[PDB]
Amino acid sequence: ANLKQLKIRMKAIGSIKKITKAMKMVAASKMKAETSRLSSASEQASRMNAMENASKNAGEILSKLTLDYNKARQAKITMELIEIISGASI
Amino acid sequence: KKLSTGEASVVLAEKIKGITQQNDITEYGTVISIGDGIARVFGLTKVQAGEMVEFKSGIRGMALNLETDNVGVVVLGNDRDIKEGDVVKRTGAIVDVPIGEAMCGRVFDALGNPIDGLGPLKTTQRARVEIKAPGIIPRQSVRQPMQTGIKCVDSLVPIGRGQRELIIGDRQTGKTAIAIDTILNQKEAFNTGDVKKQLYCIYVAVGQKRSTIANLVSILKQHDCMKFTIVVCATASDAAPLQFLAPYSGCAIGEFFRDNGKHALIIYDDLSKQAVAYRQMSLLLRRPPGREAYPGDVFYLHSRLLERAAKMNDSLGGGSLTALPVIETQAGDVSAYIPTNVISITDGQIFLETELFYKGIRPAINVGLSVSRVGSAAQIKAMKKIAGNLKLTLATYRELAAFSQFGSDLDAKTQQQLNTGERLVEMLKQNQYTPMKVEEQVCIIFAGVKGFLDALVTSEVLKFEKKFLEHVRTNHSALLKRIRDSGDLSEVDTNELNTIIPLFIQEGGFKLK
Amino acid sequence: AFNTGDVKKQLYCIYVAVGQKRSTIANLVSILKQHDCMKFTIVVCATASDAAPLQFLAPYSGCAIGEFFRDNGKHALIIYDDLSKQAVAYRQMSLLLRRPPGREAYPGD
Amino acid sequence: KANGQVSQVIGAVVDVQFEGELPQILNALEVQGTQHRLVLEVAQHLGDSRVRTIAMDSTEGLVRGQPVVDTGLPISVPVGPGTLGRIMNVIGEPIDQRGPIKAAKLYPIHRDAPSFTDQATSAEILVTGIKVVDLLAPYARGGKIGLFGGAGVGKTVLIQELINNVAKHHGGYSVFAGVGERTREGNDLYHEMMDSKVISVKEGESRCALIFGQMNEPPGARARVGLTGLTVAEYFRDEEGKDVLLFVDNIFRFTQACSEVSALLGRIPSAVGYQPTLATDLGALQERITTTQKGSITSVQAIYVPADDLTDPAPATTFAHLDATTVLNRGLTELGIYPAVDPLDSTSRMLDPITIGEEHYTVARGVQKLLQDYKSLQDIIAILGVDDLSEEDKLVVARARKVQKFLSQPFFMSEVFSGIPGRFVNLKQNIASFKALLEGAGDEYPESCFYMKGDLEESLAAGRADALKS
Amino acid sequence: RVGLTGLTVAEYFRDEEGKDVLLFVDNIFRFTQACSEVSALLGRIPSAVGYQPTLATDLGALQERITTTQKGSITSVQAIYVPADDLTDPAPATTFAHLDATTVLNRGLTELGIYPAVDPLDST
Amino acid sequence: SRMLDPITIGEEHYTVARGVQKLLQDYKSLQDIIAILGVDDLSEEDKLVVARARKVQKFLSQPFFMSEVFSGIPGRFVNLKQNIASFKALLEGAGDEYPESCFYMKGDLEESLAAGRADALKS
Amino acid sequence: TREEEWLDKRTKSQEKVYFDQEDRKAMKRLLEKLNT
Ligand SMILES: Nc1ncnc2c1ncn2[C@@H]1O[C@H](COP(=O)(O)OP(=O)(O)OP(=O)(O)O)[C@@H](O)[C@H]1O
Ligand SMILES: Nc1ncnc2c1ncn2[C@@H]1O[C@H](COP(=O)(O)OP(=O)(O)O)[C@@H](O)[C@H]1O
Ligand SMILES: [Mg+2]
Ligand SMILES: [Mg+2]
Repeated sequence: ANLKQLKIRMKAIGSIKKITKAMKMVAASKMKAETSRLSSASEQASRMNAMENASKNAGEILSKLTLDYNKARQAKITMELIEIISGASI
Repeated sequence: KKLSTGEASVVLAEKIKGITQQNDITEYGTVISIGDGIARVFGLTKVQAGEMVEFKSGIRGMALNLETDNVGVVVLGNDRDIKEGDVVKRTGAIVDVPIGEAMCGRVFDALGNPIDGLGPLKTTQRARVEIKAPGIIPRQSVRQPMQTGIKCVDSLVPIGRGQRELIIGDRQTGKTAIAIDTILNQKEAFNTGDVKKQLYCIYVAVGQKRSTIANLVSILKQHDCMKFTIVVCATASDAAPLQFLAPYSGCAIGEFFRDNGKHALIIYDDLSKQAVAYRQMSLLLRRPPGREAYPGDVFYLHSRLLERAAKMNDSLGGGSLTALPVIETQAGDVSAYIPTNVISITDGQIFLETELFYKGIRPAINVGLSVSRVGSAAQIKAMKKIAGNLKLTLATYRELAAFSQFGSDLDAKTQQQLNTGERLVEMLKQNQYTPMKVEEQVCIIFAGVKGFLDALVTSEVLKFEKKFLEHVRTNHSALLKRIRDSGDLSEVDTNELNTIIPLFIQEGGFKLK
Repeated sequence: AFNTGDVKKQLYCIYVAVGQKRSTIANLVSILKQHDCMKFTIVVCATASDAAPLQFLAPYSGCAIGEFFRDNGKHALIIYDDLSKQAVAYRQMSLLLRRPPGREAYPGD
Repeated sequence: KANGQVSQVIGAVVDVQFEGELPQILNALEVQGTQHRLVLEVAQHLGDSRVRTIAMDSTEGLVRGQPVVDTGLPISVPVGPGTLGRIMNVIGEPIDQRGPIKAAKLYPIHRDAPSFTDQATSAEILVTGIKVVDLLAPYARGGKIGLFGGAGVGKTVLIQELINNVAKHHGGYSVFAGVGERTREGNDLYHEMMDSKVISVKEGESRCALIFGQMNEPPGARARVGLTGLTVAEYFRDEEGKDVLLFVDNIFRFTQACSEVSALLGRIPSAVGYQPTLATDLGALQERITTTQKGSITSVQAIYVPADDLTDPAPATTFAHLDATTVLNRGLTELGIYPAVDPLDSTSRMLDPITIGEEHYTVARGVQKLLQDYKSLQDIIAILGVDDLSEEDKLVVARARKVQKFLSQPFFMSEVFSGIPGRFVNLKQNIASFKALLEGAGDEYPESCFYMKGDLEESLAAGRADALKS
Repeated sequence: RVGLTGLTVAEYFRDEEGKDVLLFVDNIFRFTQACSEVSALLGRIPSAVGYQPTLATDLGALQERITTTQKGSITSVQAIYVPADDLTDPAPATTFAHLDATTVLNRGLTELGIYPAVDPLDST
Repeated sequence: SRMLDPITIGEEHYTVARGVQKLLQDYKSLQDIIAILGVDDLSEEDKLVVARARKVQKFLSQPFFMSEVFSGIPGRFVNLKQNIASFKALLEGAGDEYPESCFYMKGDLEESLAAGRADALKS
Repeated sequence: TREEEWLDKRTKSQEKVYFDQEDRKAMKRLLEKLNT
């Protein structure tokens, strides 16, 4: 399915997953500080949990898209090879 | 059926006439068809596979397909000269190329003809281009380093003599640059006279324009690194068979040194292009095409070549032939056909990234993917120790780089690791045509792993490198001499180094923080 | 423009239908007649039932009709319906002629 | 006297049967009885005194048994000043309608490339007036130049500007061979050169030759017209040590035409439908386009990248032959920046501190790092915003946007599109302008003033003027 | 055919000597790759992703001669290389069809100082 | 469908169909991000669109007579007028307050409202 | 299914807002400075 587009979409999700993972790290640090200081901490806790869930969901989608990219890659090799063989037969 | 190319009207007419005259069919041939640089020849029996043949005009050809009724030949030149009906005589000898010392410092064609114009080539004997690689017994363990001069390579991706290391990367990432940098470092031994270290270099150009080759030769003559290197050229204008033979011709020239106990290094540039030339010859011969239209034995083509780079045992002489094949990946994807083959053949690969090249990381070496099978066994005793710690730190830093943009928000002891990794990467950078001796590498890598660089500002790392080397080279010359002779970083030298480096950082004008 | 006597803006419209169901072209002609825009339009039809060579020549036939107006100081607008369908017909006509196929089985040219 | 005769006609490929003394390969055969001069280029000897050839014109109207004459030499075209200011065909026919072409002699379009010993390479900066090119990918007088672009990114407009900026005020002659491109563009260029007085009807003037093998021409013509233009330049170079400017409009069409007939010629298709001889066919042409001891040739060739896939075999193989490379990016067009020269992908063999000033090299590398760092930040900017970034990162983003907009330059040939007059930027001013931007000279002014401006001083004045206006 | 040669050496010990044999095979992917190359050379039309049509059969021959009998057994430990990290590739897929167990060596275990590299969870 | 035009079918029928398609397309343009991260950071209008699109997508489904053995629920035949009215009221926000489950496998909007009202009544 | 376009639009929009405000400030500050 136009492996070029799939790879672009795969690259985007990886950046999203990476940025979301980093924010979870930052949220843990900031949540620690507030609990030490102790609603603000609640905001940070929800953010940390939400980023974990988002990075998890992004990872699942990235794995699923990787399967499709490998599937598309095999088909492309097969299709090009068939063209070459059909031309060589005659 | 359809027809047979051997059933030509002229040949058939003779049979119908009944006159049994073949004008010495054996050792003589008559061209039946010519196209795209491939000539089919009726007759010419008793011709060995892979043998050279002479056409009426004078151009040679290689008998690659010995069929029942004809011979498919690839012409080694322009196809316009010879036409149908021409006579073909077998030379009687497989393709061979001259070898010797008198070749170092000369540019040659794929067949050994000097094109530089400096004069006639005077050599003793010639060697066959195609022969079998050494067995398992003649070989010996790779225990001797091949100093490229590149800090990143010599430290993290060591190359031992008799090893097959693949320089793989996208276009315009600095692959040919690494090859030339290696050649320059090997010049100190010839100038000094350390026969044990002398490494003759061989550069094979495949599918490259003659302009860049002339520039390449000028650089070698400029740096004087010529007179111990051999350049074999199969340019884009040269026929495909020549681009296919050049690597084997160069490998034979290197086997000369290997057999005699000398050490030689051979670099194949645009090795992937050689496969393209072979594919052309195969498709025009109507051989069954495989993936990406490459023949089935493309892999074989490369194996029998690269496997000829070996470290011969002390009985045969102890010689060696180190290979550095180059590969150009289109979209940085090594899952292609030719990359996978050459990766499976070679020991390790130096993977070059273009994004790193943009970010200012030159050489753009991705240490994550780059790997050497030989490993520490090649490095000198001094490097192995510090190099291990260096590899670990870079691995942790690449893992952490995902949070680089979030620096102050993250806690301490992690942002510190990020800062340390930056100093190292800056230290690993290097200029073009600036190879470093192994002793100087040890001092710099030592300053980096110990952590002294964390004081300086990243922008000043390279200034410290050049400036600190000048001081050590000037004052502490016995220290470097020991590292060079002994080959190991003794405890006393370690303490001496550990004391002067921070002292130099303070008295140095460069700022710190 | 045609209704009003301004010749410098009259534009004869040519519609070439390649590989389309005749029902679709009939509805289109009825629409044109409804708006009275058919008096200056030419419709060339090479439908799916028509042989592949017809679908291959229809665009070229229409273009020649347009060259008439072009060479005679007039202005013509030719609308080639899907040219992908013309390529399919050419591919079919060429493959059946035993000509070596290219990528996606289309002829080299 | 015609010895041969047509035996098989399929598409543009023609087989001929000869009675005796077959012609060497690449020779030109003339078919007799055609309303228009039809030439056939010998490509293969099939045996039985048969040759397979490619037609330069349409084969419609041919008939089996039609006599064919052997010229005994490859396609020869007129060379010399007689071609100056005149449009010529692939076989040398004048299509300008101004009469026959006067030539001292006829040279064949097929010849062996120059030797290695007579390569005579030399590096000398070529001021094109385009700041992005002059800065990031300098051009070398006497070296090949490539413009890689997809469909509608502006490589045709760029060729016109180079002509306007370089062709004029150039001591030597210039050649323009347009292969495969559209005919409408050809008419525009001819009229533009006439208006610009680069070519004229008055003899002894018009220092430029034109060759056109446009789309309408069948395969084989688009595959050999490039060689025709190159042959004219080789005469101007060898016979007179005069600097020559060779402008090749898309060369990708050259390999495309070859592949269109490769199948009918009998070759097996390659990976992406191209002929097996792509590299060698292309290299035979590139090696001839080079500077030598006698003279120098500065070749500017446009490579069309189908679907914006730089991994296609044709442009991928061409990359190796080029000294300077200019990659046009489509994303910039969406942003409005013109020219859409990818600053990072574009490379030049001349981008060396020894060849060019160290300051020039330093300035270029700084720009590349700045733009690359900005591209890396875009991802997190999407999620967090510019506000949450640090001052350092904010300054990087601000300065990079200004630099990227400042890279845009309005050319004369582009006025009709934009409506702003073209501008020419010298090398010194260009380097200083970008050097100042790096130091923060313009971090005060709005980024809008650094758009379609020539020099930094012009941009700063416009910013100050807009303030007094409001 | 080198793989079959080693297999034959082991079959002697199994049948005549009657003892258990252990057949190590350098990554079977190269065996599969070599078979693909001979098929192409022979002119056979390639299969899905460039492999030979006889992938299953060429691979099944070797894998079936490896079994337990009344006299002895041949236990095979073979290396697996996954091209492009695609488990769904024909070669590793047709191979996994035969594997009874998998031993996965992990680099992290080496770093920790444990030097059986096998992973308990990934191994099955 | 070629039949979908304001002249052949009523202008009301066409507007309702285009509104449904626009609603569904807008929701479809947001499914990727909603999958990666929830709808909380999503705007208020976009969240209303998401809720309404789920309702409409569920309401599109209907039980068939021939499929009665599979599901076990009686099939429904929906007249054209009832269909248009149901979707018009749904776009206007009639059943937005109720849960989306009441629209699953329902014949007409009134059936879904009665089930939704009973669910509101039970609690 | 296009997440890359979403990020690109997000990036462009936020940059434009922030730097449009900066352009306002820069015109005002330089105008104040040019008048004297
Ligand atoms: N260590 C380096 N530091 C700075 N610039 C470098 C360095 N190495 C290479 N460059 C530059 O990167 C470019 C590539 O050089 P080089 O030809 O050696 O690589 P390449 O990949 O083989 O190119 P090609 O694809 O044409 O063969 C050149 O412009 C070179 O000047
Ligand atoms: N400097 C420019 N400024 C504004 N618009 C441009 C500029 N260059 C090109 N355009 C547009 O790009 C298009 C031309 O692209 P072109 O150079 O012809 O590429 P190609 O030769 O592949 O067709 C035109 O629509 C033209 O209006
Ligand atoms: Mg190179
Ligand atoms: Mg163009």
